[PDB]
Amino acid sequence: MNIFEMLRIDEGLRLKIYKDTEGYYTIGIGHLLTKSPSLNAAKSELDKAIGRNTNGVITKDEAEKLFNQDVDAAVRGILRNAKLKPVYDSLDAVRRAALINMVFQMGETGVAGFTNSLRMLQQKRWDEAAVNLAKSRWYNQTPNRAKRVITTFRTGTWDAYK
Ligand SMILES: [Cl-]
Ligand SMILES: [Cl-]
Repeated sequence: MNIFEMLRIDEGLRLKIYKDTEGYYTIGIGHLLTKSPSLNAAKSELDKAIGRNTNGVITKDEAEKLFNQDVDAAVRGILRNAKLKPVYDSLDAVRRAALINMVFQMGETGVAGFTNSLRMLQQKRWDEAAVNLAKSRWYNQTPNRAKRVITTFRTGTWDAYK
């Protein structure tokens, strides 16, 4: 298992514009297009992202290409973030995947807001961090995905995904 396969399980793949769990216009492998309510503002962003007139539909390749950029951006955002970097550096390879996952879903800013959990992860207090992470809108809104991520942090294995 690796970050790509992990995120592909959590986000799925859709080749036509869809709405995410929060109601936003998305496409491919969890690629957020816009927070705007307009399907037209969504199609525009999409065409801008792909470099062609897409009429709201893309190919598998196009999806995977967006996905590669997004994982890359996720990692680079963590490494450029003063709050995130130290956490990431302190973690083992599996747990690093767990943090990238959170970043991919919620953005650097949001994750960076989990101050207390971050401090617990850095200290390697797994059980305590898992408990703190669960007290969040995140866990309440997407409980199955949150539990999988949380279990990855607690355990340091890919069990939740196997
Ligand atoms: Cl983009
Ligand atoms: Cl969920």
